Amino acid sequence: AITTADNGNLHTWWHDNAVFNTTGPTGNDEVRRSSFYDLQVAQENQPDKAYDAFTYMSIPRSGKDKIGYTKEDGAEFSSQAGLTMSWSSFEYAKDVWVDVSLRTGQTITSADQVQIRPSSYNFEKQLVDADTVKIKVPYSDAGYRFSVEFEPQLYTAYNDMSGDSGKLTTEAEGNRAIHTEPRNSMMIFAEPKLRGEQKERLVPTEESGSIHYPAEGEVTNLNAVTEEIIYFKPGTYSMGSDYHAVLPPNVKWVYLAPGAYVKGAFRFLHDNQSQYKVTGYGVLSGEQYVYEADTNNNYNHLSGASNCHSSCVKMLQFASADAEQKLDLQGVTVAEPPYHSFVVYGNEQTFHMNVENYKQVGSWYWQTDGIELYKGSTMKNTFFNANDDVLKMYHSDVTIDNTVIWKNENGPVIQWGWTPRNIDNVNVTNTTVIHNRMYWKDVKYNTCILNSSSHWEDMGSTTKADPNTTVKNMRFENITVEGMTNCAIRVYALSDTENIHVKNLNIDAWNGLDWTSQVSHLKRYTNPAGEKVTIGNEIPDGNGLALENYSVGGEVIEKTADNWADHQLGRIGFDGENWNSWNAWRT
Repeated sequence: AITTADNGNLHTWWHDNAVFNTTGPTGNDEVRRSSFYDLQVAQENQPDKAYDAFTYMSIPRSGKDKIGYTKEDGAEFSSQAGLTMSWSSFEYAKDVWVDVSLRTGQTITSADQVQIRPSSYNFEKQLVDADTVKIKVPYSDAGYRFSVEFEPQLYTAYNDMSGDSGKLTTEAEGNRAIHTEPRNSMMIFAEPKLRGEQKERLVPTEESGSIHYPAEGEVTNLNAVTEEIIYFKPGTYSMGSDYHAVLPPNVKWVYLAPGAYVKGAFRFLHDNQSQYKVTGYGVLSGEQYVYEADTNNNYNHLSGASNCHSSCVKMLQFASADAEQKLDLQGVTVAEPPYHSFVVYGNEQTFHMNVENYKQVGSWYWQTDGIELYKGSTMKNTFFNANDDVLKMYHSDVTIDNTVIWKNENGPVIQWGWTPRNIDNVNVTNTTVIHNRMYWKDVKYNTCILNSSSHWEDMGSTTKADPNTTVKNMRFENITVEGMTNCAIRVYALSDTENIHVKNLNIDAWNGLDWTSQVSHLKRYTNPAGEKVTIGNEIPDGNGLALENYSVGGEVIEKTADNWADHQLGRIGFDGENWNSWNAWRT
């Protein structure tokens, strides 16, 4: 018998319309339940009172065939290898014991056969029996988002080395290891219970404004709501494959309660509010939308153009007026996006975001970009699964802390390239890339942990830079990369570039590709007239690219230690002309 919690210290929930389905799209009124894991939670001093918490599951393309296209969409390997991503959310206010049970019939011999990533979370684990581990999750006001990895679920992705770039395969023989991870992943989002002033800010009441409460089922009428707040109670809601909510000017807040599951997407078309909010510990899933679902094409797949950068369905979209505005984006899990997760158009300097306890899961397709934080924004305590640029660092005065990342195949983790940019004062701390499948045999411009990709208009051109733009004063401190990866950093500088600091980029291992495919780059591009951008002087001015405590396999890479070059452990193949614009040293 399912028993959920709803007390002051613990909140869990269920979906009575849950279904097991590993093969195809669920019904409009159904929620996909994990076939592979069951989870229960108890307050640590009440270990006998364990409550069920639902475990959701996303599968590549929702198991759909490609409708309206045959080209690659980026979900080929994940679909063919049978990858899935399960996740369970709950609210807690006090240390808990979480029981995680594997449903497959596979067994484990010890709690050591269940690994937690981030590995820095040295949670106490106890083996209850041969399919169940108990994990002690301490309370933090940030909560914890982490992966639970049963050894029998691990597989290794290999690059078959075919053609120019290779292709991923689960076949080992004669191929190159790329990364080892659970085939059926299991994320736990242990989120802080909201009280006091935080609850008042993040959970609407009837005192917050007029509220529209959608009924469970089809929700295709949201464009004409007249209330200020749309509040989704626990339950399941469906926008369909051919509609997303384009919200009227009165709506300032969308709230997804814990236990709400909304299939759909939201666009705040109007720019008239001083404060926008999208909050709550519910789920917003794009599972019903086709890859590159184009609003110019009746929501069918993109037809008759090069891109749909501004017309394909986004999970969340806002408009920024010249006036100063704020958005609180909190709590929600964005699942199975058909395109980019998040965008703001308008005045990109006057839309200040406060993002926290936000998650993106099931990012199987290419172009499932993570978040772009606009000028003067902060983000903390998040989880991103993405199959494109994960952290789009395109704006000044941006601060990020405590990001757990499950990277897929395509794009880098951190991106600041693609166009010349003017950026100052960026700080990104405590990033853990727990997995990645970055695999390319050829030396691509848009990959590695950190990246300034070449220009989107022509990635092979070296004349697309602008020396009259400057990217400067960006600090990345603590980037923990677990398992194998492909490369550390590739900067194709499209702007003058100054005082970039990467501290404690710690990589467990390189993958099985040739070392030439693992190279890190630092190159100065020109404008069409031939004027080169400049990289600041690092030796001795400290105004170039600083790699402080960059390590591989625990060994710090040092310019003075003979372990830095392209054929050495550090894999650094920076242009010789830029020698005095970088340093690698041990503190």
